[PDB]
Amino acid sequence: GLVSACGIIVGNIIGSGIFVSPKGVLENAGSVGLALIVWIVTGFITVVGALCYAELGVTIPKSGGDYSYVKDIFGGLAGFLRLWIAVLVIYPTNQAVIALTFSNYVLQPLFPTCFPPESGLRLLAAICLLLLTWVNCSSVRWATRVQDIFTAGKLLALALIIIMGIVQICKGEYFWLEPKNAFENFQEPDIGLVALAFLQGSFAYGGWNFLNYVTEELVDPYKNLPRAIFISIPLVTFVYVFANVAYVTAMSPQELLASNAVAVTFGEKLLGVMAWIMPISVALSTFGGVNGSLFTSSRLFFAGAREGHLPSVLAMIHVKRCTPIPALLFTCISTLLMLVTSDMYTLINYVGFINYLFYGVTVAGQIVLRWKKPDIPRPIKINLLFPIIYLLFWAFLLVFSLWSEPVVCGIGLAIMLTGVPVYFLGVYWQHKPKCFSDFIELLTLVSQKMCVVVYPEV
Amino acid sequence: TGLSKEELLKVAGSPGWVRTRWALLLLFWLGWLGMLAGAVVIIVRAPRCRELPAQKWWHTGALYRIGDLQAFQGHGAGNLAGLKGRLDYLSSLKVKGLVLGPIHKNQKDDVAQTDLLQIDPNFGSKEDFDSLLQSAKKKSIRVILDLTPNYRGENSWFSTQVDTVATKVKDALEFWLQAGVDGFQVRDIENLKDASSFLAEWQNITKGFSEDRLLIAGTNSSDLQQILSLLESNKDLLLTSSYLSDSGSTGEHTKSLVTQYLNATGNRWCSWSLSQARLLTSFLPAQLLRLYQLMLFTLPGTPVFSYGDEIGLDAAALPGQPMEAPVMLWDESSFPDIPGAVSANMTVKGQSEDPGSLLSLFRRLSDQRSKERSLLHGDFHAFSAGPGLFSYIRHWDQNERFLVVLNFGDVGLSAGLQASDLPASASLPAKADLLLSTQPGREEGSPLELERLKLEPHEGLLLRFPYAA
Ligand SMILES: CCCCCCCCCCCCCCCCCC(=O)OC[C@H](COP(=O)(O)O)OC(=O)CCCCCCCCCCCCCCCCC
Ligand SMILES: CCCCCCCCCCCCCCCCCC(=O)OC[C@H](COP(=O)(O)O)OC(=O)CCCCCCCCCCCCCCCCC
Ligand SMILES: *[C@@H]1O[C@H](CO)[C@@H](O[C@@H]2O[C@H](CO)[C@@H](O)[C@H](O)[C@H]2NC(C)=O)[C@H](O)[C@H]1NC(C)=O
Ligand SMILES: *[C@@H]1O[C@H](CO)[C@@H](O[C@@H]2O[C@H](CO)[C@@H](O)[C@H](O)[C@H]2NC(C)=O)[C@H](O)[C@H]1NC(C)=O
Ligand SMILES: *[C@@H]1O[C@H](CO)[C@@H](O[C@@H]2O[C@H](CO)[C@@H](O)[C@H](O)[C@H]2NC(C)=O)[C@H](O)[C@H]1NC(C)=O
Ligand SMILES: *[C@@H]1O[C@H](CO)[C@@H](O[C@@H]2O[C@H](CO)[C@@H](O)[C@H](O)[C@H]2NC(C)=O)[C@H](O)[C@H]1NC(C)=O
Ligand SMILES: CC(C)C[C@H](N)C(=O)O
Repeated sequence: GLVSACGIIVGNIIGSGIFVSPKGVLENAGSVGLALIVWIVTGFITVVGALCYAELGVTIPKSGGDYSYVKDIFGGLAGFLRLWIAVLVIYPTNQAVIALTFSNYVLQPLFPTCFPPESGLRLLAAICLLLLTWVNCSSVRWATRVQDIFTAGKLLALALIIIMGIVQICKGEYFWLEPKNAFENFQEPDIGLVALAFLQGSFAYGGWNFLNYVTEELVDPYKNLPRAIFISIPLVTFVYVFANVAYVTAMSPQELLASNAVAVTFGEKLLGVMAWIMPISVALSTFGGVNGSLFTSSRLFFAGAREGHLPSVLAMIHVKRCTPIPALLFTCISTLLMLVTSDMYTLINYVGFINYLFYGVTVAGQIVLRWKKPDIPRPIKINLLFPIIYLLFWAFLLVFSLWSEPVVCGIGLAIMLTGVPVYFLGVYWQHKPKCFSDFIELLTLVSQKMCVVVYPEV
Repeated sequence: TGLSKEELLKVAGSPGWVRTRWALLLLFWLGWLGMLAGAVVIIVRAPRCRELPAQKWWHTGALYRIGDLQAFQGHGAGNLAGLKGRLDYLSSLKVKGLVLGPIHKNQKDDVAQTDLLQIDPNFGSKEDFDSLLQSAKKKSIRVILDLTPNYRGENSWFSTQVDTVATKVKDALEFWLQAGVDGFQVRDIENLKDASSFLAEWQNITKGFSEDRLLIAGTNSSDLQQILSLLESNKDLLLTSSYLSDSGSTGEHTKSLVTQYLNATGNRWCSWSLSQARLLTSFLPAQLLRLYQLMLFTLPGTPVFSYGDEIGLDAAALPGQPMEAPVMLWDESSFPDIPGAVSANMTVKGQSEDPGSLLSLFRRLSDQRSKERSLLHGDFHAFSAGPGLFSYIRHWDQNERFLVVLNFGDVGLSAGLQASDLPASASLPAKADLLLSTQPGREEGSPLELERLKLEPHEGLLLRFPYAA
């Protein structure tokens, strides 16, 4: 029971983050040895943050994850803003970054030293996104059986980086890593640029918040769920460290920052056959990152529509194949908007700041559920000094990210404050405007006939 | 809410909606192939990457000649063993070559007692020579040993005979290459008969051993035709001459002196130097001394410096010094002959913390010569400017360009750069980011316009601008 549940958490955290972040976690920390401190502290903060979610999952047993926890504490307005950001900012931009990774990795063997066309990178990332939406709008059994072929792509690519890293350790190729003297670089970067490298290391650790409340099938929890956090997450940290020391044995740190795809500059070295096998296996890895992000994006349209928010033309399923078409067409249009624009490293920053702003609301909400309302049955109880270490690291990271990038972090707070007036015309309205309430009846019936979608039975 | 009914929908849906539901799936699928065919057209219409040339180790960085070992370290530790401790300072300079002086027990104009295979006992032996070659390889620093046979007599190359001493060097080429040296140098080859014929025979044995071995030859002739007579048969030969050792008090004298060498040699890989065994404070005053370090690090070729050129060591400043080998000013205890004679800004220790010193400008130019791709093997294109000054552009395929403006005059001359006969691949924009300057008084990182660029006397500045469409 425990050993099969640990592999569920490992396979859901490890994704396409180890192929993109390395370059942003280094260009920010300066040193090589300081960048490996970021990969261990981020793996420790994610353990602490996931034990505060495992206590809220058995205190208030809910479906929806972190969206339902902010509706039991700070119930009306703060729960809607968790939903508002997660369908406009979180899920559209997590999908646009993995799609831009796919076009960067298949266009590195062509143009190996110069720049590929920037209009052909966007066009190739819109082809990957529009194809997997068609795979998801039809036939829910197809996208489940094709995501096992994408899983073997990520495992074949990661097994080649690790065992080729220990070959060069069994050589004299440990010049930058093992010697502990190449630890000097640009120091005029602030503490505020060290806080930007924690945003980009945490992109590779994403998928821990909406994860461990589904592992219900797990046997006797209340003892097997907190034990699975202590095993599966520090093994992801061991893989992310061992794959980062293997990157600097194959190239210099000035050579890594010049590359657009690090795993294939790794493959242009160290053999002559892996100039072919590295862009194949990583592009297969990014197909499963986008396909896996289109399953779970529709689960939050389900939970929002049965609560009063998020109108009922969403969370509808087709009559023959139980697939939500208007919830998949909504998360695909907003991904195409966050594509033909922004950069790619700026986007990571953009999503990493607004993730941590709501990682701290539910963890502080776990503290006020001990002051307000004690004497409720808690089977899992963590020490009270455990979410304070998270909230101290939370406050030192949001105040130093606004100081570093004010225009990337300030436009993310503008979308959240846009959710405040639309909540009051949306939920807190008296239902007298029949001249506009029948426009919802007109749009729902047309969308219910242009596809053959219908509301579910619950 | 607005829910109809699973059973109510299928009797009101699709009377003629079944035809407009197929007209959107076909229009989706035709727009997905017109998107896929539109991305193959853009990709194959992209130009290409330009192929990177096969760079050797002396193409990437600068060389550092150490003529006298006793004067580079002080007499208290003057040996080959004491040189091993100074490899950390030379790694801070980011130099790649270690052209260290001849150590092969010359006996003052005696051909019969000059063995180029045996080290003089005042430097060490083969036991600590091999220790220097191994510890320098760890820091990626190559050792070049020079084999001028009569290096302590009045005339080199043993003027009483010609080919006994020529076969003396030929046995020493194959012996020191077995021990693992990475190059050779011969100086004063104007005192040779059949000089252009012996350099081709010696470069055979050097390149026949390996392609990563170098041979340097030095003259003192400052005229163009005597240099080209030595380089008409040899091509992979670094030739350090006194060609740039004139005054250059006007800017177009040095501009015409550089662009005539590259035009006559066909833009091959050359060496840039003021002399063959002499420092920069000769031939130059102290106010043109930072202007020449910016030029030698931004010209196409390999820059070769003597020891004491990064701190501006003047041999005529302290009295009682031989001008061929002055002492290196490491600390204030480095010249204990006359007490209190050297200052703190005249020293390695004091200039290492000063951010406006000559050693700080040397380290700030040596790191960008060694990592920027359009300075490693970029093209060169000089253009015209005002009355006297030198301006040129280094550019590679799609990397970031560089622009150097050097004022050799004495008044506050405006630049007046025109971009007329520059190639359209790397023409200059309206604004360029400043990278450094030789004199303080400019804010570094500022986009400043190139239309109105007024320049100070003895001022040289380095700009950079990206590849634009
Ligand atoms: C250059 C193009 C830029 C990209 C813009 C694309 C914008 C469209 C949003 C992306 C969504 C694409 C996924 C479509 C998936 C097909 C639905 C499906 O799964 O079929 C099973 C399903 C089969 O059901 P049955 O045949 O009734 O049994 O199809 C349907 O029932 C729904 C059919 C209509 C729904 C829309 C079909 C696609 C519309 C896109 C048309 C594109 C041009 C429209 C103008 C917009 C401007 C570009
Ligand atoms: C034809 C095929 C299409 C397939 C289907 C696609 C349909 C996607 C529809 C997109 C829906 C997303 C917008 C819904 C907004 C949520 C609001 C809500 O809670 O509604 C519940 C509310 C209650 O629904 P009930 O469950 O039916 O009671 O329903 C609505 O009121 C929907 C309309 C919201 C009216 C407020 C204004 C709309 C906001 C959009 C403007 C965005 C920028 C705002 C500018 C700021 C300055 C003001
Ligand atoms: C060495 O250089 C010579 C000429 O530059 C090359 O040709 C040799 O010339 C000598 C006499 O000058 C002959 O004895 C040899 O037989 C020639 N070699 C041949 C014909 O292969 C010679 O190729 C050069 N050697 C190397 C290793 O590059
Ligand atoms: C290079 O150094 C020599 C050494 O003094 C200069 O003088 C030449 O010396 C040799 C023999 O010592 C004579 O055969 C030449 O005739 C001398 N040259 C002249 C012009 O008189 C020589 O001038 C130096 N070269 C330059 C260009 O300064
Ligand atoms: C120096 O480069 C220029 C072109 O960059 C060439 O000079 C030409 O030389 C011929 C030979 O007398 C003249 O007829 C032309 O008028 C010159 N053109 C220019 C633009 O100067 C040549 O490649 C090089 N010079 C020489 C003498 O070879
Ligand atoms: C080190 O700094 C001193 C000043 O502290 C320099 O001495 C000055 O030199 C200039 C021209 O050489 C004179 O006009 C000044 O009068 C000198 N001032 C003093 C106080 O001596 C000295 O030149 C500097 N050394 C180097 C190598 O630049
Ligand atoms: C989606 C991202 C926030 C993190 C994801 N789990 C990855 O490894 O790439």
